[PDB]
Amino acid sequence: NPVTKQFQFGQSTVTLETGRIARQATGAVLVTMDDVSVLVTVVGAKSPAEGRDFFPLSVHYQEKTYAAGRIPGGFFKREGRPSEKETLTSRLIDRPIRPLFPEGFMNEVQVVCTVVSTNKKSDPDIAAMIGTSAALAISGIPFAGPIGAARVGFHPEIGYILNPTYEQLQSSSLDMVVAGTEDAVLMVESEADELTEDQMLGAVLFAHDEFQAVIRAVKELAAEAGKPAWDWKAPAENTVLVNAIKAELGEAISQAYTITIKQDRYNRLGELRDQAVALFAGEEEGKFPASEVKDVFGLLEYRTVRENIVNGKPRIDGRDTRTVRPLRIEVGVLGKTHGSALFTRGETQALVVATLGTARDAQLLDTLEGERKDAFMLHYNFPPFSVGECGRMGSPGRREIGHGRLARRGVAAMLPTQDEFPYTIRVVSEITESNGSSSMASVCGASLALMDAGVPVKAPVAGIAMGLVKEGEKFAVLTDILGDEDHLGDMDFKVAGTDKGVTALQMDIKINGITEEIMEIALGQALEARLNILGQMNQVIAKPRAELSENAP
Amino acid sequence: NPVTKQFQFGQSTVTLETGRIARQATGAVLVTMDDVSVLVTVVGAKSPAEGRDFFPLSVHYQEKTYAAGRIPGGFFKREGRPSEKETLTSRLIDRPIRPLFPEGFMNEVQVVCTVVSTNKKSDPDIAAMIGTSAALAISGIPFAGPIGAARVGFHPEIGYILNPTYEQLQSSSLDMVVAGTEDAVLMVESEADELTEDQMLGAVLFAHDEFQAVIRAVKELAAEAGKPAWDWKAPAENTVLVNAIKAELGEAISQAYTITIKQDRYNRLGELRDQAVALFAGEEEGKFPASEVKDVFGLLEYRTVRENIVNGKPRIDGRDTRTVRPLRIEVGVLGKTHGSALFTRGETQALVVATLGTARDAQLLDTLEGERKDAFMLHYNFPPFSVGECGRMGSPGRREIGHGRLARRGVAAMLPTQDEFPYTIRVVSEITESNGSSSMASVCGASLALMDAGVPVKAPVAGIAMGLVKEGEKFAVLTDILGDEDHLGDMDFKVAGTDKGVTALQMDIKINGITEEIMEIALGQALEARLNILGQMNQVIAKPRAELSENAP
Amino acid sequence: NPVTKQFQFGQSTVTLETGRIARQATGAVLVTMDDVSVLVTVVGAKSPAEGRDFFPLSVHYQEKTYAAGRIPGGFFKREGRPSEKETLTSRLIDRPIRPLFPEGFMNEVQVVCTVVSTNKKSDPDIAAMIGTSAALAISGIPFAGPIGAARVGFHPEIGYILNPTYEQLQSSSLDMVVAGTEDAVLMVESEADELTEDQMLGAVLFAHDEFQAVIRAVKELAAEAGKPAWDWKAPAENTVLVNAIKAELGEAISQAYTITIKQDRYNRLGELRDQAVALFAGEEEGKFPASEVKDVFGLLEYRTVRENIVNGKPRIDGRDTRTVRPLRIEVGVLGKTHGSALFTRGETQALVVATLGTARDAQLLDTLEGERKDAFMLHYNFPPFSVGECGRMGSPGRREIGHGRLARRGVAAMLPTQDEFPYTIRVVSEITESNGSSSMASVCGASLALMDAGVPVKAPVAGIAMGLVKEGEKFAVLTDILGDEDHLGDMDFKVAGTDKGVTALQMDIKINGITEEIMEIALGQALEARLNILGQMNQVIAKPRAELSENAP
Amino acid sequence: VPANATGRALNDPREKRRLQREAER
Repeated sequence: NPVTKQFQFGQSTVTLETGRIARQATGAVLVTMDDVSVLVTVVGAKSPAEGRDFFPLSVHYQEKTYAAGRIPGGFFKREGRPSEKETLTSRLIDRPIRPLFPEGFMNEVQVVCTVVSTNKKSDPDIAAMIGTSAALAISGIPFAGPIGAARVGFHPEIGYILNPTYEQLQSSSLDMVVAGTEDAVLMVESEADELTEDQMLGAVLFAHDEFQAVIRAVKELAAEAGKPAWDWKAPAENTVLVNAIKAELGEAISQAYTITIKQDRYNRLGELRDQAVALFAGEEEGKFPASEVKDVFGLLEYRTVRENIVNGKPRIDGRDTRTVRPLRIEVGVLGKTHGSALFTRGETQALVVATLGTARDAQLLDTLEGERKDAFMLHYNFPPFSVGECGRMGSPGRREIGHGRLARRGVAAMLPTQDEFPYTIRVVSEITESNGSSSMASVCGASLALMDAGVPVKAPVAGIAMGLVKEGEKFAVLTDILGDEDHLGDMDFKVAGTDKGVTALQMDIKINGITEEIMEIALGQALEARLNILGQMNQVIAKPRAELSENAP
Repeated sequence: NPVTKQFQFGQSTVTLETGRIARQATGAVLVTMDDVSVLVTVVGAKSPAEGRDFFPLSVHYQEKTYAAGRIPGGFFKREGRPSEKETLTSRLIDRPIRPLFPEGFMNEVQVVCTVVSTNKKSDPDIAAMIGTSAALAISGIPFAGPIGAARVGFHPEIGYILNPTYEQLQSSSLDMVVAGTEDAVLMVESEADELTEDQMLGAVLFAHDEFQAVIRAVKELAAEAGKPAWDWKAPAENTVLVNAIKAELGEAISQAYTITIKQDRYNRLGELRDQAVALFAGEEEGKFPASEVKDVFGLLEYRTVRENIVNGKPRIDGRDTRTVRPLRIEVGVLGKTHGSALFTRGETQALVVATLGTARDAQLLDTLEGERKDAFMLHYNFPPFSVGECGRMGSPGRREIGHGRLARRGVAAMLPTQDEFPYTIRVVSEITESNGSSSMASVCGASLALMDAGVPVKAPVAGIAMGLVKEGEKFAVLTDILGDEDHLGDMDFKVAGTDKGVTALQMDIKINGITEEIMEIALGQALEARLNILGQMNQVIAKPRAELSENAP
Repeated sequence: NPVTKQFQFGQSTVTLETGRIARQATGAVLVTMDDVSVLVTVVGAKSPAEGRDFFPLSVHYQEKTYAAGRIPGGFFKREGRPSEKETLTSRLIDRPIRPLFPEGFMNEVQVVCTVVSTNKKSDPDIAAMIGTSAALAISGIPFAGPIGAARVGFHPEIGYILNPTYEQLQSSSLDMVVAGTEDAVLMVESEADELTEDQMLGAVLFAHDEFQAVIRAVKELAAEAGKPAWDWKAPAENTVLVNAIKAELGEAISQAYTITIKQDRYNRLGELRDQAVALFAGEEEGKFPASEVKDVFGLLEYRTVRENIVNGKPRIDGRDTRTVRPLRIEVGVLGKTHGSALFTRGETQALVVATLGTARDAQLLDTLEGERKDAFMLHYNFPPFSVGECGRMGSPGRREIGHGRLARRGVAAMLPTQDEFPYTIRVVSEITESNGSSSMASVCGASLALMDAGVPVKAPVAGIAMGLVKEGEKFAVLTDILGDEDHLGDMDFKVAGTDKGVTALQMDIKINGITEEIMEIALGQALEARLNILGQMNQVIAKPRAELSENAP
Repeated sequence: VPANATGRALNDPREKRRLQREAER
């Protein structure tokens, strides 16, 4: 019954065993890669919940300490709430797979990856991604194609390094994680030491060319030990109702998105929604459905905005495709803080504060591979009042932890080593306003607050968040993506860096067809935006303060 | 552009800045006072939730460690659950403003007060309250008048001290926080060292005179940069249904409320409530919702029990307006505890236990201003079975923390210093029954338990929960208010102290008609009650026992 | 008006006091037994909640540190989340009393047992159970008779010890907690040092004989101070519908349960259920209301399977009453773990891992009697994928704490002491599949992992979960109960042990009529099952490995 | 030279394609 599959991923032998462990889950695979074994399980609900209007996908990566031959630290000697590495891995596995479930699928899905053995020499997460791919292949659940994943490094002499170990990553200038399918890249999360855009796109193409072995081995595993495919039928389109609202009350949608004021545009559009629901509420014959006619209109809005963007029309805020929103930059905004910066990009605003301390303030990270001391901490807060809403004021969630790691990824290359600067540093970026990428505003604010506190950072670092809307063979790259546009795009990337090279890159593709040339054009436009922002930043503070802060040890 | 308004609060230059930070909240103000900068934002939802019958107001006060140029302590090195100080300050900011929002306003309102910088010399709560008033005045949300807040200390040589610093508070005999509008005082939270009622009243009027500057500055700022007022419709009263039930069913409710047995009265009033939801619950296929009829019934009941209280009739339990419920006091109830006491006042019972430890048992408080050690802890527990209900057992809520702090305020003046008593004292008050003010039976029980343990306390302390009902030009002061009389009152004051002076005073006014003479009559009746309860307490244990309990630690 | 009842429970004087404390709870009793005082309150909701289908019963056992005269440790110096002992006592008080409430009673019931004083020489849980019995007898809530509880220790020379102290339990070879009623035994939670089944049953009978004093005292206290009995009338059975469905579909559901294919069964039964719902249900007059027929159909299934088990026909899965599901045992399933084992029993799989550490890794338990270092810990995890479901992935729940303390009790007798093996042992049992008693597959995986790691355990220990279906005067002991069969039974027991004697015993009898003969036949069938499982286990790894694992310290 | 200076690495898929395009042509 145990069906074991062995393949070569790079120079590493990967073993994918199914059939023995967890035989009541929809899919369950044990992946052994380089003496790192992870048990990945996928359970899918058999019926959709009544009233379920969203797809409830959950991913839980867990690192059990017994895998490393250790007893958990802490008062209770048991593993507890997810650490930060387990939340970031949970979101690194969640990001690629969610776009690949078919549209209209609303049955609950829960992936649970558990690291059960490790030699402590390599990160256990590319094995959890391989295991998630294999489990979703052998499960039968409606999912689109096997995915693959790979971590890439870069050393000037060797070149790119596939699946670098923890000792290989101590001397490399890149730490990229690329995930994708057989014909498209679906996720990129990377950190770098001022590498050119060419060197950061060659890495994405190297990883894409390298994990095709994972896809081939998960296709053989699915064609050997696969469960029968679920009998799930995608709901059909109301072609008639759509082709109807399109004409009945569609020209007003065109003449409602030509208003740049949010209030006026929203009101005029809302008035149209009501006018047209009533005109053909539900399918015409009975005029029975309610939300149907309201959401067929929401589809004619999405398509209208995209068509306009692609056809070369002013955006929802009147800007062109290459305009960065006006910037207001201030340093020294708080009287008694070591370093402070208020960074505003249009209607996005971040108040970043840098504090310095001694070696006793460093964070003790109890990792699976042992215990480390982190002398840099960037804490990104996103209070609901930044979006004019009421909400929970509690512990940071997955979105804040991931947005703080993107900012830290952007700023990390410039920070001084403990030899150069023997102090702990805690940057705290509070998003006071958000209508865009507040993580990139946190990168800019962090650079400014660190050059204002006196920290000897190598150079000013700025970030820009962009998007791409492809409609057939015509594509448009949008600079400084807004909040409304974040869900309207086909690829939303986020590039941080200095004036010399990229220091972090996050991409999240959703379509097939984004070739290499499109990515080069997008990255060149991101470079020009970043250089503009960096030049406006250098007009306030260009270099670290001559003398350290008045209140710093 | 940022509007900045600068004024002079006593001797401190206070700056209110708006229009620069957090321009996506309904109202936002950055307040700088005595080198303490706090950002306060209020967000009110545009429409109330469907079916909501209560007003959700939430105030969150946060102190960020980087305000003091310090890195947080603890394994995670991040600001997580609010401390006792933050919880108390949020409650303090919440108390004065909830009664001001108009009646019928169900839109969700959230206030967030983040301390962004401090010089560690003053409490940032007063600046937080100033910012709350300014933000609510600029938001446009329906709100009644700008509030002003002030802290008062006392010294026998200087007199009253406005907004004393920590150093001044070290020598001061009073720590009072007053909040109110231009015409009335709405909140008093005091901690005194056996001060006469005249001195406390003088401190409340000093604070009321002082924060008129805050009110004026907020009014001018709202005139300059205030957002247009909200168009909110005060719902009309159904005077037809009101007169209908007060005419046909008028005398029924009064007779019902003359019943003294609780269960008979509830059974007799549920009946009347069914009859009312029958005779007038239908007019045109239903006169109005069932709830609407129960709401006009509640309102009428309320109106009638307050007309009865004011007109001189007996109270719900038969007591006059100067009677303290029958008292049963016992000490040494538990055999192996260091000190114990069971204090029963009517149907409010508190089992209070005092324990002694060494200097290693002191609580390490991590305060924004440093790191202190608490050698006295008072923990107040309110289990749901004290009121006969099945609730949740878990972390203490806002009310438990506030009541425990009030009891600590009412007892802290008698605690010996570490020089004379070098032990750590922990008092735990379990409320076994509650039909009144449990906090003041926790003060009485804490005094008895501390005397029983042997702690050399200066003198016995007692507390009394009082109330005031004012109909028109007539008013009545109610001694030892019940749990049912809490919402009937117009002022709810809780006075604790010894036979020589007041150790704690907490007032909560809701009407704009209470003069100084009314508060002198109120505090005189409260003194009479506190001296009767102290006379009864001294019959059991009068001075601390000559010897410590069997186990010193 | 306090009412006090004294009685002798062995050579101890138990004092029950009611009327003074917590007079607003439905029932409150203060129990003093051997210088241990516990206040137990029970509160019952007056009216069932609408839309409530299950009986909400919760028990909360709290140990207050001031009972021992200590200030609690920790940063907050306040009692917080319940400890493992508190959760385990809560479930020990919850097990005997849940079945005693009438079925169809849906009011919410909450029991709170607070330990208010102790001399640190005996366990307060027996006093907690006595208080629960007395409070429920005084409350008036419908409850099927007073219960009693007792702890039994065993010494070869003394014999049986009733309610042994903490000192008497150090030299004892048994630690049993028996709970029951005047005519039946309803709970047994035992941990023995390889005692024979005769010596394990003689202790459940000594215990049943010795706690009749508690029942007599509770009866007198209730006949002297008990509140009037609630007027709760049980919903009469719908004999009409039951007879009609039984006649029409008796052979139908019979055959439906004579098929072993899991899905096929579900199908055939859903079809007979939907046919049953179609007729005799609906809105037309004469159609029985809503899902009542549907739930009657459930009941008709229950009676069917039980009548099949007692008549000698095959079980739902096709097994006889004396067959143990096929076992697949494996040791050394993970490479870098010190010890590991995969124990499959049909569809119950457990991945048990053993890890060895040092003295620093021993757990610090802050028990009410002091601080104890634990050099052995067992953590049982039950992930929802074990059962093919999606569900929360967070802290361990009551179920997991109890199942891991049962597996700990099963394997405790074989562990070495700190003089033969100076290491800390952590055993983590991951339930990868569940279709039966996962706790006994965790006992067997713990034994196999502890010998695969080289721990000098005295002997192999295995466990078996059993059941007993009594249909009148005929009974049937079922070996290796399935998850489906867990609810059909009338007695579910779990016997862990080696080939020489029993090391743990958990019984939860649910009916009256199980004599000593039926509990001798049942434990003599569980001896046979346990010896068969031990024989199969010894064919893989019999004795601990030659030397401590190479990677281990 | 630093990493930023170095050009297209030899394992870069695009460099391999150019190389095979020259050898084939």
